[PDB]
Amino acid sequence: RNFSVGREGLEYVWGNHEPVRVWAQESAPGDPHGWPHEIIIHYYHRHPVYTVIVLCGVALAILVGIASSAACIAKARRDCLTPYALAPNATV
Amino acid sequence: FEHATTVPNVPGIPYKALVERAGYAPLNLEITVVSSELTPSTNKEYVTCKFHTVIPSPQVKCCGSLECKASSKADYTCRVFGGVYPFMWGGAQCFCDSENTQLSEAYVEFAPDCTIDHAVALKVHTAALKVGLRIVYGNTTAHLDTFVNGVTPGSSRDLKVIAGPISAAFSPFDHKVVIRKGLVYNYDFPEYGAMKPGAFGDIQASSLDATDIVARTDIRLLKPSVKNIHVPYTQAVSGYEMWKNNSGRPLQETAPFGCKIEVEPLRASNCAYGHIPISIDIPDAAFVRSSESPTILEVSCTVADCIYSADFGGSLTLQYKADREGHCPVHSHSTTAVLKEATTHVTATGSITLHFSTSSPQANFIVSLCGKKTTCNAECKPPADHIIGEPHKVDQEFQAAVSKTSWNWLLALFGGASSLIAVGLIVLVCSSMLINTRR
Amino acid sequence: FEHATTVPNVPGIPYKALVERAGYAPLNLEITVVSSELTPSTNKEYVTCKFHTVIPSPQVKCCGSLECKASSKADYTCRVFGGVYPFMWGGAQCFCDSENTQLSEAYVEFAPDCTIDHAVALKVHTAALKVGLRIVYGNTTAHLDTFVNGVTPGSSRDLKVIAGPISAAFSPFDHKVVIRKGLVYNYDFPEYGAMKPGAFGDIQASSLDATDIVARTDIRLLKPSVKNIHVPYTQAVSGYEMWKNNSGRPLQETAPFGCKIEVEPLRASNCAYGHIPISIDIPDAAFVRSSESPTILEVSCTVADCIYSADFGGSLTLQYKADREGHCPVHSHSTTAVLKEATTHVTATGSITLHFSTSSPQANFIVSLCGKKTTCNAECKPPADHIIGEPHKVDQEFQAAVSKTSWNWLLALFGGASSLIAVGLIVLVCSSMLINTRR
Repeated sequence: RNFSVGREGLEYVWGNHEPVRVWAQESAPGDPHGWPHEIIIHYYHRHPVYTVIVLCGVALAILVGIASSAACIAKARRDCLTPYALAPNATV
Repeated sequence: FEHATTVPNVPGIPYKALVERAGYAPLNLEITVVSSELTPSTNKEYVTCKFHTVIPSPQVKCCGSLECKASSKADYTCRVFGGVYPFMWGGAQCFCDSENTQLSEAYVEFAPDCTIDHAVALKVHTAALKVGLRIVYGNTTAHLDTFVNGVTPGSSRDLKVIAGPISAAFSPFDHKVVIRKGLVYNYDFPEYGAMKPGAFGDIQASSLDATDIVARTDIRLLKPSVKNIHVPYTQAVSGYEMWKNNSGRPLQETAPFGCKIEVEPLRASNCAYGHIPISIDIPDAAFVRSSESPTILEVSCTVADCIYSADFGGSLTLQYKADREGHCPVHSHSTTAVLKEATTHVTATGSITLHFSTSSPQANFIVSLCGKKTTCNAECKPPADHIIGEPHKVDQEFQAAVSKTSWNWLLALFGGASSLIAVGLIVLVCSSMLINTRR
Repeated sequence: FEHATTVPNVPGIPYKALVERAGYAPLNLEITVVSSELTPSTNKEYVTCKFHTVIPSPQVKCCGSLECKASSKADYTCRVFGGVYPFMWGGAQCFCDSENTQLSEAYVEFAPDCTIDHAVALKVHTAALKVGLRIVYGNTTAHLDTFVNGVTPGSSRDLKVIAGPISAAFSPFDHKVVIRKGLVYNYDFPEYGAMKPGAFGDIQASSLDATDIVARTDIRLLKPSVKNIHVPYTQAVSGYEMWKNNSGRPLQETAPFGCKIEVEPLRASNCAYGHIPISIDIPDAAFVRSSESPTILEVSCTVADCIYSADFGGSLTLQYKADREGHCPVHSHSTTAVLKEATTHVTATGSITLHFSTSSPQANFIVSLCGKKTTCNAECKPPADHIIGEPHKVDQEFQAAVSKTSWNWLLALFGGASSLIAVGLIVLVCSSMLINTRR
């Protein structure tokens, strides 16, 4: 029989014995001090939903940062060049 | 000196604090719930059990009419039949064969075994917790039992303590609970004077011997239809017995937080729920001015090979410089970690070996040897022991569950993401200024 | 066949309804709540009374030490004092001139009169209203008792009366009450074990005969500061008696809705609050087929002079034409009026005079006789006497309390205003038409 148990611990009663109590460590694959992927896998096995939401939030923030910075810089360069793109023989 | 601190409501767990009453030498304070007895407002409604049906010796009027009558007996039911001409082993028991009437009578009472097998319906409006606290302070040790409400002063002749109210509104018992042979079940039992035939609470009374028993059983009597005198009757099966056969698991095996449920009186025990606001008046005779205690000029933490686990997987040697030899209290001020020991004899110079437990992946906890404080820092490893038979001694918080060496990585990622748009905004503002100022 | 109706929760008032058993001739039905028994759920918290201070005879070890050991007695507060050299009537009473230690003792128990003078604090919750019903319907009358939970059938004879839940949740008792000599007081008594010296709950125990007494009294023992042996001590004035001197008045003079509070068990009698849903299954043999009962071909209502008041200040008369003599039922389908009579031995042809009560000055209600319906319309005047010895037999609706004339005046004034805004719209249209018709 398989029973799940977390940091709160679990009590099982078998036969007429005294109840047996057990508690779970945050033991999981990876290492919270290893390589970044070892970090991510360790926290995922510790808290899947929180790890997924963190990694997706970071990835999304990174993508937004890239897209917005590229749009900002390329638009600024475009309108900065615009007077020279218009004006022939101007300072290139 | 009066002191107050919150304490995790867990039995047997050693919770430790240091009363930093600076006018005196610091004193160790370890507080442990030795036991708890969550005792709700139990009130009896009625007893119940497998009702013993009684079909008393019927009444007949060989040549006359009979009438039914009301009776105090529970579910007391009667029917009358004519032309019944009942027999007995000696033969016919009446001289008339036409108007001969038979009064059949039936009612119920508790079976004799109900003295033991009786179930009882308990209403419980709310539980007034009562925790037994063991306290040690300095060289002294003490025990006391305090109702956890934050009002009553528990006393141990020396110490006085006030605990409560529990932050959590927890109760294991539902508003309705029923006891049986020391077992208990939360159940939607019907109120007194309410009876459902063939369901729990078929027969009810204020006591197992009360004369004012009340019951509903759908007892109904068929017409006597045979030579032998008889009172043919039928009824719903006992609702108590039916409930027993489909009672589900008892609360003894269903209350959360590891609550152990007991009878006489109904009480919850060892419930590990919430925290207890506790305040304590440690007698001033227990302290000394700092000058009389040994003290250290310098201290340093050499944490190594620490394992974050429910047990004392962390350990360190604490190096120190001190004024005199003697006993000195030791405590981990930061809640993220708790030391095993609380005081050790100290020399004028050396290092103290210590053990501790923490949930954070690193030893970034503040530790003090009887005054001076340092912060440890080394990274702690998880053990391969996924499960152990010992409860955790510290909570886990997302404020520090992420390792600093990884938290720095997350911060570097958000740094990159934010700095990208920061540079973008700066460049846009710069170009906006250029268009107007270097035109 | 079953019937159901709501019933005003007012003691002694006979509510009346008409059951229209389809093809059966209607039957009168008066529902009368003989009494109500709102029983709160309760548990004893502790018994308390005037604590009787007991200072046991002092102990003396005239030349040695004496232990200040603990004891289980309530507020057991013994202390030891030296140099006592006490004199008894016979003279000096110690072995030594100087090193005479003396142990002084004090504790408290319930005074002997507490067996009567005690009070018990009780938490109370979820009070359930019990009620006594007397039901009269047709030629049959019955009396019943029922817990108005909306679940239990307090069936009796043949009436399958089921009642509740109460239209409004109410209890006069707050969750903390104290019972004394049959009096009761709402009071936030201190919790068990929370004894405060000099306030109610000074001494507490689970039973008055119990040795399990806990107390707080600020008892302090002074030095035997006199040559004659003594045990000088002081304490807070018995908090129980201090409370008695300033208890506030009991709930019998403070409970709302006129409910007369009573003890043994603590319960509220004759409460008058909200309404009671009632359902009644009646055996069809209690009715009669419409062809067996008389029925009226023609009927009309002429109201005599009437008074809107709590009593039967109204009187009406009805001419009738019927197929035969017999007891027809009579009732008011309108909620704002109730007839005193409920049955009339109708003749083949004639008239009846009936007494009625109404709260609306407009005696505008539909009377019924043998199921036929007749509208009544009269202007009742106010009574000459401001106050009477009887509760109002009917409630009032403000929409129904507007008189036919006052209602006409109101609707005529608002009609005027509305006609002026209608004229507004008319002219705002025609002003557009003046242009658009001749553009």
